[PDB]
Order: sequence, then structure tokens, then C-alpha cells
Amino acid sequence: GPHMPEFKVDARGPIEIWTIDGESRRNAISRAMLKELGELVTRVSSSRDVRAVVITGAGDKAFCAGADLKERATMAEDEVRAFLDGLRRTFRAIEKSDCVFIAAINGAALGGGTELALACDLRVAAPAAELGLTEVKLGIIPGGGGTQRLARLVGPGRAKDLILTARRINAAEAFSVGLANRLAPEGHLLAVAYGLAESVVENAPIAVATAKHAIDEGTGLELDDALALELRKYEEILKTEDRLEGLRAFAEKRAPVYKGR
Amino acid sequence: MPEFKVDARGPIEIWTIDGESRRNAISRAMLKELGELVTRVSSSRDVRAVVITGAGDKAFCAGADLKERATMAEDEVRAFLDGLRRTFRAIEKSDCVFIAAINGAALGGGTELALACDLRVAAPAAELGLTEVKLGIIPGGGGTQRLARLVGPGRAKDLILTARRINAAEAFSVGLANRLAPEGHLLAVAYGLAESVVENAPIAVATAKHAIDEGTGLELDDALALELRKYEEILKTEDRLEGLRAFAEKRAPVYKGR
Amino acid sequence: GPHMPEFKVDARGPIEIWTIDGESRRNAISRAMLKELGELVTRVSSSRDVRAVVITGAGDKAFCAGADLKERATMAEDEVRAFLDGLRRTFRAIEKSDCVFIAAINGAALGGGTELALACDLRVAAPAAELGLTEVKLGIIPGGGGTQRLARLVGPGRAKDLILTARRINAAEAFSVGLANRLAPEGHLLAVAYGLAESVVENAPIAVATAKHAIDEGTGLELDDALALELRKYEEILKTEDRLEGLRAFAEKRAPVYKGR
Ligand SMILES: CC(C)(COP(=O)(O)OP(=O)(O)OC[C@H]1O[C@@H](n2cnc3c(N)ncnc32)[C@H](O)[C@@H]1OP(=O)(O)O)[C@@H](O)C(=O)NCCC(=O)NCCS
Ligand SMILES: CC(C)(COP(=O)(O)OP(=O)(O)OC[C@H]1O[C@@H](n2cnc3c(N)ncnc32)[C@H](O)[C@@H]1OP(=O)(O)O)[C@@H](O)C(=O)NCCC(=O)NCCS
Repeated sequence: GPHMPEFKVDARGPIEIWTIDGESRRNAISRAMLKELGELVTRVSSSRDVRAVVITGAGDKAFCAGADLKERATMAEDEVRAFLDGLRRTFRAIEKSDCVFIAAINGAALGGGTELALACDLRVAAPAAELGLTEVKLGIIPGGGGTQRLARLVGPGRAKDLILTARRINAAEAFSVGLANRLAPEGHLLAVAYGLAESVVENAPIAVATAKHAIDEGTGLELDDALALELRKYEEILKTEDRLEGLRAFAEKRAPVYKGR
Repeated sequence: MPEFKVDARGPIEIWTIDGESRRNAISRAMLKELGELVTRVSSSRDVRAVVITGAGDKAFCAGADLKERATMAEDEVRAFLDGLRRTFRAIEKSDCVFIAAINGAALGGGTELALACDLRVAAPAAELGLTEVKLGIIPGGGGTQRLARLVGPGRAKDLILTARRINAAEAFSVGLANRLAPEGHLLAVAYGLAESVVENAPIAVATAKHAIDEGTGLELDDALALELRKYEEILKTEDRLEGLRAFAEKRAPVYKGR
Repeated sequence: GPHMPEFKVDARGPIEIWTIDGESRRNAISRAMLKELGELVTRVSSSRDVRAVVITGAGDKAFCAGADLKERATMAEDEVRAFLDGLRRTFRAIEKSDCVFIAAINGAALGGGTELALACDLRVAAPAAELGLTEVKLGIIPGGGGTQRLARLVGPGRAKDLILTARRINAAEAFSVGLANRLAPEGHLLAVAYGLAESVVENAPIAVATAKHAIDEGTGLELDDALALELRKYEEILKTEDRLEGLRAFAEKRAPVYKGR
């Protein structure tokens, strides 16, 4: 009897699809769902097996309608803090993972739902996608990184527009301001997201992971410090065997085959 | 006469730079009065949004007053720049949300004033520009910092190093202007934008503004910790509970600012 | 042999045009090309005359393909490390120079060629312009600051798209995201880039250089620190004759005549 929506996980070798199966509450994130998401992120980040994950919502109405407001109604202040820590840890673990995370936005992504999308590396929007950080219309602020991650993508003026008005934008508006990387044709969201995952997986595993981390770890650094950080990562990747395979494959006019070492 | 006209409407006010004969320039007197206005609205949560515009249809603000500047010794220039910095930072630190309604040319310090505001609305024939290098100076009211943070460093270098004008279509396309207004409707649009913000919960709007700005230049973990500290400002509010009750009752919330 | 130089240098008073004269080799950064490039940057930085430089590649296929991998395979280990270090130093010198650098992107830019474009202050894209940082296809990451320079220009979402998927960005998208400041019509690349340079050099010489550095040095600073930096930079123009001339010209309703002092 308890309301216990959960994730479906579809494994496709180096790529997995995780679907929020919670349509009765528009794929809102409950306490137990967030615990499960964090656990799944930890486990994929301990494999080298899985190199890309697509996260999507079941159905055509909602990617994720935010935190579950029915459950939230009577949560005590410390319980709210614990939930926000779960968002923080989980979203940071997505960023720290060697795996690349793609949000396949199939419908409304509101509040925490947009925050989940912002934590991912890449975003694909279906025609029904709608994004918004609606928190101020609920009496709160974005507490899952939205006040920070949105401005990193769109700048403070557009971030203030969205966050202070709480208005919702459609897929193409999101694309045009740099919030969605791809616009999927109607009916083709998962095919587009999977193809995006394939385009990442064909590249060398450590190079993809290291480049991802170089980008995020440069956040907030002054240029000299950022360049020194990139150089440290570049020197590390020089020692991988895949780096040598890239040079050998080029010298031999053939495709490289990378092993993730 | 006062440097500004003030049209107070309770939680929203409209301030009009009343300086048409100098194209609404930032004289020392204008800057002092602007600071007094910002201080007043920042002293309580009763005024939640302010629209700033220029009188007339020629200029929002033509920048620092260059006739006054000709009379100023170097230490006076430094003092003016310090007061400009303080006033623009006071706009950012204020809980009140500031909307620049750009009714005409916004040049140099005038674009810097617009950039210090939270949101910008432009009339169809309005133009912006940081023209300082064409005057032998650089932006000294934050333009070299706020513009890049807004439109990216390449676009900022274009505008600042060429000193060119940017029109309304370009400004809207790149997000320098958040809204455009039909002719004769600039204030109606800017006031409507203010009303849209004021519909939302008072403490949450102010806290969210500050979370966005205070995250500038932070590394990610520090920025996320900052946001969680800011969330504490709304966690113990009655308005947070009203949001949840309104959702439960399938009705619109009505916030009280506590 | 006559020792054809790696660059053609067209001196036009306050502006120079540098054409990489390597069309048959995709305008690659060979050791010789890098050597000349670094010395050209030093020369224009010390030249009073030269205040802006347009860099372009010969032909319509390549702006600059990056390192010449055929040459690379012949280089000893110390020579490779010296090349990479010299490349990094040259990009930093472009950034620190008072001279304003405009990349006129006439074709494909890859690797170090894209990094060169990113080190410039402004970019103009011909219709054939295409830019990539596709290193993850080779088992490596950018080695000349490309990850950070790209992310600082276009943000982390767009940088992750380009670098993690190893896809190129073409002219219209480059313009939309602020990577290309101008789109040139077919056949008019250099006219557009030269006109952009002319529009910069109309302005006061010290002010232009100081403003360039104020913009660049502020990224990564918290706001109050960034504003303090701008006021320190203002000191560089406060005691100049050109500042007084701007005020006098305004008072006298005439055009200013700047002198770079
Ligand atoms: C996602 C959305 C656009 C879909 O609209 P819709 O298809 O017309 O669906 P409805 O609004 O009628 O909601 C359908 C069910 O989902 C529930 N639901 C929607 N969002 C929910 C959420 N965040 N938490 C818990 N339940 C939610 C509804 O209460 C309703 O269930 P009920 O009839 O048992 O009460 C709409 O539900 C919405 O805007 N939700 C956001 C709620 C919210 O404020 N999130 C905060 C982000 S800060
Ligand atoms: C705003 C502008 C586009 C309007 O053009 P316009 O309607 O044709 O008005 P004018 O240029 O003829 O100027 C009208 C009056 O305003 C004054 N004025 C304009 N800008 C001024 C300024 N920043 N400071 C002091 N006075 C100014 C003019 O000196 C003139 O005064 P006068 O009537 O006593 O001779 C034009 O004034 C302009 O470009 N100003 C920019 C000045 C500047 O360089 N500001 C600093 C940017 S770094």
C-alpha cells in the first residue's frame, strides 16, 4: 500500500536507460526515489562497464514534477535538510562520475526536476518538454543547485528571469538559451538520447571522463589556475594506453579500439 | 527640483531619471539621490520591486555627466567611482528587485546602471553600449565585469573594445534585455514584469536573488553550500508552509512575507 | 631554396594580417609555424604601431588543423614537451598582449588550431568555418587549454557537448553562442575581420588594451574582487592625456584625436 514509485533500469551494455516510473504524481521525486537514484549513481560510478546513462520520465506529461509535495507536506525541517543533502550528494556524484549522464526530457521538468536535468552532462528535449524553477511560487528557493547551475548555463539575467518569475519555458526556448543540447523530433526522444550516448561511447573512455571533469573542476577558477588544472589532467592521460592506441591507429590509417586504460 | 520622479504604488515603485537636458546623465546629484532611494526601499521588505527609467524618448541614461567630469580632479573621479560602485552594489544587495526600463540610449554608465539591475526591458528603438574606450577611458562602473558575466566574454570584448551600439533585437536575442515592449508600453511591460515577480513569495524572491549573485566566482562545492545556507532563510517561514497547504488544497497560494 | 616563411604578414599600419601559409598541410602548427607565431606575437606586442592583428589560414578548407601529426611522429620526447610548452606560452602571450587578436576562421579549426582561435579576443566566421576539439576520439584531451578556454567562452553545457561528443560547431551556431562575433558573407572574410579591427583601433589605444585585460582578468573572481580589479585597471587610464582629450572633445563638440598616452 505505501506509495513507492521507483526506477526502471534498461541495460544496454555500456549504456543504461533509467526511467522514473511514478506517473501518478507526475514523476515527482520522493524520499525513497532519491535514495534509489543516489544508490544507482554510486553503483554505476564504481563500474567501468557503464559509460553513459540516460535518465527519463515515464510517459509524455512529466520528466519530473519536482520533489513530492504530498510527502513534503508534513516533513520536519531536519527532514527537509536531509532531502536537500541527498539532492546535493546525488547531483554532485553525477558530476564526479566517469559515466556521462544525459537527461531525456519527455515532459514537464519543474523545480527539482529541472535541477536533476541541470546536474546531468547533456540534455535532450522532446516537444513536450517544459522547464522551470518554480520554487519561489511555492514559497521556497531552488535548493538542489538550481540557483548555481542555471546561471552557469544561461547567465544571471536569464537565471533571475526564470527563478524570480518562476515561469516555464518550452523545448525550443530551452535549446535557444543553452539549456537543452538537442531537440528531438516528436516521438523520437529516446532514439535521439541513445544516439547521443552512442556518440559519447565511441570515444575513448578515460578521455571522455577526464574532459568532463576538467570542465566542471574549472568552475569558479581564475584562468591560470584553470590552465594548471587542465595540464595536470593532460599529463595524467598521456600515461594511458588508449592515448598510444590513438596515435598508432592514426599512423596506421585505421580505426582505434579503446580499452579504457 | 528632484533628480528623480517617483511614482509609488506600494510594493512596486517606478523611478524616472528627470534629467532630459543632459540626457539623464549620472551627475553627482543624480547619483546621490539614487542612493537615497535605494536605501529607502532596502530598509524594509515593503517595497519589493522598482522600475528605473529615463524621462523622455531619447535617453535612458547617457552615462556619467561629462560636463561635471571636466571639472573633477583625480581624487574626485575616484570618489565618484567609489560612490557609483557602492550604489550599484546596494542595488544588488537589496532585497528589492530592480528592473531597468530602457526607453532610449543607455550609454557607458547608463548601460552599467542597467547591468546593475536584476532584469532589463527595452523599447524597440532603445540602444545600449559601453562607449568608454571611445572617450579614452574604460568602464569603471562594473561594465567590464557584469557584461561578460551576462553575455559571455567574447561578446563583452566586442561591445567594450569597439564601443558599438547594440539594438533592441540584438539585446533581446543575447539576453541583455529580458523583455521588449511595444512602443508606448515600456512602463506597462516593466510594471507587468514587476507584478509577475511580486506574485511570488516575498522572502523567497529576495533570497533567491542573493543566492544567484553571491554564487558569482565560487567553485561548485562552495556555491552549493551557499545555496543551502540561503535555503535556511525560507525554511522556517510561514510562506513555505502556505505553498504546501495550497498545493494540498489545489488552490492558489497567497503569501504574506513571513 | 628560398625558405618560404610559415606566415605571410601584411602590415597595414595599426593592423596586421597574418596568413598561415600552409594550405597543402591544412595550415598545421608545425614546429616552424609555432616558432614564427610566437615571435610574431612578441613583435606586435613591442610595436607601438600595431594594435590589432587578424590571424587567418590560407585557402578555404582549413583555418588551422592543429599539430602536424606526421611531423610529431618524428620528434623526440624533449622536442614534443617543448612544442606543447611553447604552444601554451604563445596562447598565454596572445591573451596578455595589449594587441587585440581577431581569428578570421576561413575553414576547419581542430585541436591546437581551435585553441589558437579561442586564445584570440574576437572571432569572425566565414561560411566554411568549422571548429572542433575532437581529442577524445584520439584517446586524449586538449593539451593547450582548450577545455578551459572553451568552457569560459560558451559555458560548461556547450563545452561538454562539443568535447565529450567530439562534434564540430559551424558558423551559425558559433555566432548564436557568442563564439563567433561576426558572420562574414562568402568571399568577404578578411574585409569583415579587417573592418572589425578598424572599429577597435578607432578607439583610444591605452583604453582598449586596459579594457581587454580588465575583462579577461575578472573571470573567476567573486564580484567584489572583480569590481576592485576593474578600478585598479581604471588607474591605467586615469593619468593619461587621452582621457583628458575625450573630455575636451566632448566639451568642444568635436572628434577626439587620441595619441596612446
Ligand atoms: C507536472 C504538471 C505540469 C502536470 O500537469 P497535469 O498533467 O495537468 O497533472 P496534475 O497537475 O492534475 O497532477 C496529476 C497528479 O500528480 C500530482 N502531482 C503533480 N506534481 C506533483 C508533485 N510535485 N508532488 C506530488 N504530487 C504531484 C497531482 O497532485 C495530481 O495527483 P492527485 O490528483 O492524486 O492529487 C503539474 O502537475 C505541475 O505543474 N506539477 C508541479 C507541482 C509543483 O509545484 N512542483 C514544484 C517544483 S518547485
Ligand atoms: C544620448 C545621445 C545619444 C542623445 O543624442 P541627442 O538627443 O542628439 O542629444 P545631444 O547629443 O545633442 O546632447 C543633448 C545635451 O545633452 C548633453 N549630454 C549628453 N550626454 C551627456 C553626458 N553624458 N553628460 C553630460 N551632458 C550630456 C549634451 O552635452 C547636450 O548638452 P547642451 O544642450 O547643453 O549642449 C547623445 O547625447 C550621446 O551620444 N551621449 C553620449 C555621451 C557620452 O559619451 N557618455 C559617456 C559614455 S562612456
